[PDB]
Amino acid sequence: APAQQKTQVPGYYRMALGDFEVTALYDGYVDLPASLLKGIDDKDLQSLLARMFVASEKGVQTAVNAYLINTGDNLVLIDTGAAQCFGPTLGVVQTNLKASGYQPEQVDTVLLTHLHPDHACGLVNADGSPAYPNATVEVPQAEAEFWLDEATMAKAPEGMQGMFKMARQAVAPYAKMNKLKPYKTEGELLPGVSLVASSGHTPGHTSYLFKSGGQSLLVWGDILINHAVQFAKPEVVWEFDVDSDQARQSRQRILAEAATDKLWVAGAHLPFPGLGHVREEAQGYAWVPVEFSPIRSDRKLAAALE
Amino acid sequence: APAQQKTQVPGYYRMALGDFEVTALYDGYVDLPASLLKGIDDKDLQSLLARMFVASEKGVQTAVNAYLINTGDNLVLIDTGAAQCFGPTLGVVQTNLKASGYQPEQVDTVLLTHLHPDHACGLVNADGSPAYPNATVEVPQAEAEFWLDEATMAKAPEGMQGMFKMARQAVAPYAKMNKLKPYKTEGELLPGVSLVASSGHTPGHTSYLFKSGGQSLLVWGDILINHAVQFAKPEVVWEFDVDSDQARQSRQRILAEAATDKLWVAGAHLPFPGLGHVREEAQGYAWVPVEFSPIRSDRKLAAALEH
Ligand SMILES: [Zn+2]
Ligand SMILES: [Zn+2]
Ligand SMILES: [Zn+2]
Ligand SMILES: [Zn+2]
Repeated sequence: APAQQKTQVPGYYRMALGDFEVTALYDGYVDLPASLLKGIDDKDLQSLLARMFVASEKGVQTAVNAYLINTGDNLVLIDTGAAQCFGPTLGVVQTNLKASGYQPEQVDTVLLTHLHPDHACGLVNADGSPAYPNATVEVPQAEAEFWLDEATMAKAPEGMQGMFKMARQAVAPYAKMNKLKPYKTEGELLPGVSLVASSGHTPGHTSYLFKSGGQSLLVWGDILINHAVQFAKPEVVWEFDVDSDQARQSRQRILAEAATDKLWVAGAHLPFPGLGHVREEAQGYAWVPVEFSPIRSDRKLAAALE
Repeated sequence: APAQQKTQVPGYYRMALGDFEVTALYDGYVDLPASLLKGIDDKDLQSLLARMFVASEKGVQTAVNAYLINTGDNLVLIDTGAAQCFGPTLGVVQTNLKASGYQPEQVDTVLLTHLHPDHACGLVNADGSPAYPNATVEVPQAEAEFWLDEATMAKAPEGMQGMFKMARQAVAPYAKMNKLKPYKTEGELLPGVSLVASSGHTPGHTSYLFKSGGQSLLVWGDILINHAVQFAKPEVVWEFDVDSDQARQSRQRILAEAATDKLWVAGAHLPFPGLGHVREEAQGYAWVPVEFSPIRSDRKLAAALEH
């Protein structure tokens, strides 16, 4: 037989949301120890992982996703992956953006759910230049007043200090060209996009709601880190939630609303493309991923059946 | 904003199975009516579809998948898609095989789960030439004795005879160059592949079990058509099962075995890439799709070195 090709399909996936075009972008993966980075029983944890056929031991392989949304008026990127801040298994968001047929120069707006390295570090090329040189970076103010504050980094423990530095470094090239905007709760950023506060995981963690043609998409950030356990058991928390209790409360609220409104979700650490719906179950919730499809423009003729 | 790109990512997806390289190939989709093709209450049906966020009305959009497995000894393609036999929403298997980095000339074996047009028509190019010119086509004997038999075709319902013609046309160019091989329930065809009989959907319907490095993949064909209802209720039948009773039994058996032995499944009408596992639920079963991942060579090397 001939040589095995090996290479994986590129990490982009296209979906229509009304008139908006969504392109999910894969940053890569990180192996995360199931151990702690948790809040429940070891027997229950392994049982929940096994039923989703998720290997732990060597860690739970976890996706990192970003979302590119073309509304017609704006080309907006929601989160940016990790570049090389978390090692060589990540940082492929910009290459998947290009593979998907876009150019980073076309991005006019970057929305950050929060300033963790796996969301912000992709803002910057390896050589220090801004990855999206024409974009304005919108960061939640609470998120900015936390990670970008000098004393706060100093009164912080060593194992957390690097994340402060990476945040400062991710955002710096945009601050220097006056392209950094910390925003407050008021004023809806772009036509068709509104804010959904979801603090806890970080102090200003924010989810973004896109609406077009009667359809809704919540690009929710890090509401949840492990789909196999935290949908069934939302009470389970993550070691690196800055405030795990508040993060838990945001998740419980967002989970309930998403389930009852039946809106689309785009989740940064849900299996790529990270697009789908939340369904309420007997005890907790379940994740229902999109089924792979070309864009159904022909079906878009619900428009003539009005 | 610039113009929207609109185009979808190519329909191929790579997975490792032991030393084997699996490439799932998308053929496209077909909208199938939820009704008619079923065996339970309308209301219960819509409820099962709705809990998986599947729209019926305008019909259930259904994927058609084929599977390319590089065993090291062989490049074997399991099923081939529909070509243009079912219209322009299908027939993309070969272009996806090319996007995945292979060329159709490299395929030495084509395994067919059954001779339905969405599985066998991809065998022939638009010009009439064989799509896989160097390949031997392996078809289960019971499948050939049914679909390729003239008398059987003659006495068959008007609505079915098109499938008979399509089957014959699909297999014709390979039969001409003596590259058409009907095989019996016995004999193993290639190293690493075993037979799992699963008749019912058609009389010779056959599922293929690939085994490497302690891991197993069942390229199962059409034992199941709608993931949202037939995992949870496998007794629900499909209108085009030639023998629906027998199809139920094969489905029940195959699901039970897949769940207990934790086989990977490659499923022709499951949402692309159609790769994943079957889990036992309180009522019936559930489909657990593979998570998108590059091949973990590091993990595979580590496992081999440790023991
Ligand atoms: Zn985070
Ligand atoms: Zn994150
Ligand atoms: Zn069939
Ligand atoms: Zn079929």
